[PDB]
Amino acid sequence: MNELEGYVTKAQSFRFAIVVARFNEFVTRRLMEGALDTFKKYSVNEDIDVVWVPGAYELGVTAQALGKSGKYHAIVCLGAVVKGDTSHYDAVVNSASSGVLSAGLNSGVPCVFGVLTCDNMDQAINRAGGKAGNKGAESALTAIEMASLFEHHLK
Amino acid sequence: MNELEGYVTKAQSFRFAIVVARFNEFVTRRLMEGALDTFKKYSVNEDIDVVWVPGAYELGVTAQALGKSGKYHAIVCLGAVVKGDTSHYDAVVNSASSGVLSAGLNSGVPCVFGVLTCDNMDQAINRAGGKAGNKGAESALTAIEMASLFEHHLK
Amino acid sequence: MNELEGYVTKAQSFRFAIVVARFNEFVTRRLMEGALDTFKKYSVNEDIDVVWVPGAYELGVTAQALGKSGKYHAIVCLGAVVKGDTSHYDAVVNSASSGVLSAGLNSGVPCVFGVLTCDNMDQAINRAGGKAGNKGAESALTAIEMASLFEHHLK
Amino acid sequence: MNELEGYVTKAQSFRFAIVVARFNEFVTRRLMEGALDTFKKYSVNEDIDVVWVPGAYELGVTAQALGKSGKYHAIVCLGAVVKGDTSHYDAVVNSASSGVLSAGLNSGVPCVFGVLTCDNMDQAINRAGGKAGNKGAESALTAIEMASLFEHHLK
Amino acid sequence: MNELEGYVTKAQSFRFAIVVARFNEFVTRRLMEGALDTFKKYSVNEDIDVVWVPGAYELGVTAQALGKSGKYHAIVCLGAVVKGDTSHYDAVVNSASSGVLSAGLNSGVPCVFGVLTCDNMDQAINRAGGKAGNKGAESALTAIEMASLFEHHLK
Amino acid sequence: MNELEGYVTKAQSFRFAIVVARFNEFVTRRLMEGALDTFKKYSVNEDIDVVWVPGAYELGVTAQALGKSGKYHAIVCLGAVVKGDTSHYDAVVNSASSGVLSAGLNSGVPCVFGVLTCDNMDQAINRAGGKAGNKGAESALTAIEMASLFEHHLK
Amino acid sequence: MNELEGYVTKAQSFRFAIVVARFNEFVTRRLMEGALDTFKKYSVNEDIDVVWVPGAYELGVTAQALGKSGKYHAIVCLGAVVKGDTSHYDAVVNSASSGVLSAGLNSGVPCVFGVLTCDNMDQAINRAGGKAGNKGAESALTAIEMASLFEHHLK
Ligand SMILES: O=Nc1c(NC[C@H](O)[C@H](O)[C@H](O)CO)[nH]c(=O)[nH]c1=O
Ligand SMILES: O=Nc1c(NC[C@H](O)[C@H](O)[C@H](O)CO)[nH]c(=O)[nH]c1=O
Ligand SMILES: O=Nc1c(NC[C@H](O)[C@H](O)[C@H](O)CO)[nH]c(=O)[nH]c1=O
Ligand SMILES: O=Nc1c(NC[C@H](O)[C@H](O)[C@H](O)CO)[nH]c(=O)[nH]c1=O
Ligand SMILES: O=Nc1c(NC[C@H](O)[C@H](O)[C@H](O)CO)[nH]c(=O)[nH]c1=O
Ligand SMILES: O=Nc1c(NC[C@H](O)[C@H](O)[C@H](O)CO)[nH]c(=O)[nH]c1=O
Ligand SMILES: O=Nc1c(NC[C@H](O)[C@H](O)[C@H](O)CO)[nH]c(=O)[nH]c1=O
Repeated sequence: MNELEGYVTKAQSFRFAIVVARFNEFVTRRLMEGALDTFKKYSVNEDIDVVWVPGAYELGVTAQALGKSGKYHAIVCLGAVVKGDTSHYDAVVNSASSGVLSAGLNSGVPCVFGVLTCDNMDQAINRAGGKAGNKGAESALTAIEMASLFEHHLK
Repeated sequence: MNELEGYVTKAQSFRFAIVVARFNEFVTRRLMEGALDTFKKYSVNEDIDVVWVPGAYELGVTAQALGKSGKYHAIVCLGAVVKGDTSHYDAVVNSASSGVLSAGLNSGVPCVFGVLTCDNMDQAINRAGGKAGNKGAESALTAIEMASLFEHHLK
Repeated sequence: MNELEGYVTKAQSFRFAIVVARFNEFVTRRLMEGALDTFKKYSVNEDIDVVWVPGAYELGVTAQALGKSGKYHAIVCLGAVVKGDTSHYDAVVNSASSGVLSAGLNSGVPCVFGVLTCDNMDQAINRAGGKAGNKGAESALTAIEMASLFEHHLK
Repeated sequence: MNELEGYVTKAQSFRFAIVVARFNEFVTRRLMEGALDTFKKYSVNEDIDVVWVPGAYELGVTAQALGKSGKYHAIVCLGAVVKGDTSHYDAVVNSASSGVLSAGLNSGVPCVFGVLTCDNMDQAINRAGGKAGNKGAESALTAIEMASLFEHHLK
Repeated sequence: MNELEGYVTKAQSFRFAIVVARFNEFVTRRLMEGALDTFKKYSVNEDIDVVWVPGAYELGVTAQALGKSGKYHAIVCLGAVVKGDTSHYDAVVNSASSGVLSAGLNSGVPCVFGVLTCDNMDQAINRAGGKAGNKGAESALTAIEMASLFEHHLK
Repeated sequence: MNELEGYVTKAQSFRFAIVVARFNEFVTRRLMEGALDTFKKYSVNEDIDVVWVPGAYELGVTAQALGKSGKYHAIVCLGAVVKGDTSHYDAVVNSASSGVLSAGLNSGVPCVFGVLTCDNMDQAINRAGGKAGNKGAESALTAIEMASLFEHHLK
Repeated sequence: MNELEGYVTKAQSFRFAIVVARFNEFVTRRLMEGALDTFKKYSVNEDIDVVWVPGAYELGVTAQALGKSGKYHAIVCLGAVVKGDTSHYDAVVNSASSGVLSAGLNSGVPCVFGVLTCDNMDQAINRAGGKAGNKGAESALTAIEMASLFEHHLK
């Protein structure tokens, strides 16, 4: 019993990267803006890199890279894939999810899965600062905590 | 806040490869033609390699190879698997998707998932230059952006 | 058989103007932001003029003017008229459409009809960077192509 | 990116004309009174000309004239055609709309389409200062903005 | 009673231009190919100019231009606008139609309205060389006849 | 644009291996016989190794091995898992699919997924030389093409 | 435009007080524990006073007092009133709400309304650290922000 929890207060010193898919920009832009804001709100400053990728599928390798560059402590990946029609949804969703996972694992760097996978657009709108909160921001906050966790727990 | 976005304008200098499955040729051919056209339309010239594989399943390794050959900056994989009957659809779809993912990750080279996974043929027709746009073309464009992103962001 | 197509690559040298209606701002703002972004994304730079008009009806004359000023090569008109209730929808929609048409014809300058005419707000949201893409951006891109077409084909 | 927007504050110096159809006077009178009031409310003073025409159909030429007289900077046309029975509604509605459009285009002078085209009387009542606001006033305001836009943007 | 009919046999000597919208390319390409083929099939040779415009809306001015260039005897405009969802369909369809009309009238040069306006994609597929024939080809043939008519009837 | 396609004609010189699961032998036997036949039909001769494994699950490692033995150019895996009752179907199906995938990737050797995943026995019967063709044969043909592709494209 | 926002980072220096109603302890306890934790989590330290009152009704005066004591910068009030049966729910709910409001206003000290007013117990459970987050924690965080806001904005 020794609660090794991350610290949300010791931000500023860290370096983060946001990776966002342009798809469903209407939401993602917001999502991102949210994450961004949260960072600053949490005193962090090293002017976080935001990498734009066209689609959620992309998140995987992109994070992969950024992670392996050892330049950041945590990368948060944002995207939104609304269940529009076909299983294509699934396809992407899986790849997206899987990718981010693999990235984090392989890089040994926390990669935050801040991608919406709701059915209809509306639900999404809510996760992007609606009555459902803002995944973007949450993700950022998480990025912080994780990073911090890593340099406090380390082992 | 330093928007590291790819460049669609600085094409020409790059080397790409398209990998297409012959299955559902009626659509794939189109799909490919689209990607191809887009490349040229975007001033790129190194006469892109188009690799034909019989089925979407194949995409995985094929890309895998091309990717590891270090010869291309981005490989776009095209295919179309229409929900014809059985879970076979799923089987393929997953493998297809997973493969392309793995390829991109392992190769560290962007592999574009330009494969249709609609239910009926008609929906597909639409993604192949119908009122739903043209995934082929979109994929190409994406290939570009990703490649470019990699040599601008790099780290 | 001599494919006289426009060029999306030779942007920068051209001068464009966006005309947007404030009505349904929630969408139009986005729409516009999209077109704008696309311009820059396509290396164009002469800091495009954005003209705000209260309603889509206005587009007509406004474009008319800008067009006749011979200052721009293509003007893109953005607006969104959602089928809220009465035939008023039609009224506007027609006038809007007709206006933009007339403008283009009379001015001999491509005036892009980038105005949404969906029924419900939601559909619109989708055309403004949702799973339906972004008409704004599309329109911009088109503006480019058309302008370019005109100085390559000319006759 | 140079937001060329009109100015609602620099009114007074301008000259406007309202053209109203006597038909459905119960509403139009109001409508007009609204536009009028708004003008004064917006410090404008050159005692705006209000031209009465029996029916909305008339708006066309009447505006046409006023516009070509070069005396006004913007003419706002008011009328209300409630879907009472037959396609006559359409007939008028179209002509009305079309007319105002043509006027504006031909005259190069902003002609505001401040004519209601609701189905039932009640809906109209609402657009004439009901819970739906007041088209008349809106129209006036718009007239202002358009005029102003023209002498600030001009080209 | 003096049947002034055009001649489909005296082609070759004439100069034509095809204008096609990229939208719904899947069909338009075909449509065009059809028109093209027909021309050659009808011994015509001056290697017809094919002008690509992104959307049917564009047809108007584009034709307008080509027509006024006095270089061609007849311009055939191809496009296809499938009733996908909203009245947007109408908007476009009208503008498209109207444009081509205006062009022909203003230019005094026959502009063939070879644009499909079916509801579903499938119907279109049929007009593009299906059991419904090929509008593209038909349009070409018509272009010929009209041109010829003009130089035989003239007055 | 340089179509790097495999060759079905240059077979004979290559070495292949078929791996078949005994489960649902009634179909698999056929399936295999089909693949086999096709090979010979395509002039190949090095008397292809056929490896029997009890169940489709097994395919994975088995192929894995054969692949890594570097002895063959392509291994085709055959099996059939009919949706008899429980998710067990899925379990197997996934493992089967995944296995073959992994094999191909890890070995860098094309491993053909020639395993049926239909619901009822009958559908299968059809894929095994019924009105649905013969997956076995198709798979063989594919094995060929892939192998060939690898030594023609290589890089 | 000068965004006067509170600071979540500059906590520690402040003094807060939590007031919780014992009713529905099963939830409130949690609720409180949450708020508490958050405080610490946000580096605050002056060992926050937690005042227990039997029912939500009490919150009013209790806060009233604490607020007027000028000892704390923000008091967060926690409670939960589940719509068990009668309008009694309302009665309490109103008084509770109203009280906290009045307190905040009269004291000029931010009093956070961290009281659940869901219908069934279950919904509550969710707000108390379930998939609905934790109102308690949120309230604390807010307390912080408000306090901070007051000493940064002040006027
Ligand atoms: O398609 N739907 C979506 C999408 N595109 C798929 C993918 O990300 C990619 O761009 C190309 O498929 C191949 O690389 N991307 C999203 O972020 N959300 C979606 O809902
Ligand atoms: O079967 N349907 C499809 C398909 N074939 C499956 C697979 O790609 C492969 O060729 C062999 O199964 C063994 O590897 N490939 C597609 O691209 N789309 C389909 O809709
Ligand atoms: O009224 N609805 C709409 C609207 N106003 C009508 C018109 O554009 C104009 O502003 C004045 O009518 C004078 O003509 N403008 C829109 O862009 N969308 C609508 O949905
Ligand atoms: O008829 N109904 C209407 C009407 N009259 C039609 C028209 O303007 C004209 O007076 C004569 O048709 C011939 O010029 N005018 C309206 O403003 N609203 C109506 O509801
Ligand atoms: O939107 N739907 C369609 C479309 N786009 C509209 C237009 O052609 C144009 O490109 C811009 O609107 C403004 O210039 N064009 C079509 O050929 N079919 C459609 O079904
Ligand atoms: O159970 N049904 C099936 C099956 N058995 C499962 C598996 O292949 C394996 O033999 C053992 O599970 C673990 O090695 N194998 C098939 O080829 N088809 C089936 O339809
Ligand atoms: O009674 N129900 C509730 C309650 N007690 C009522 C009230 O707070 C008070 O204690 C006395 O009524 C009068 O002072 N307090 C709650 O947090 N939830 C309830 O659902």
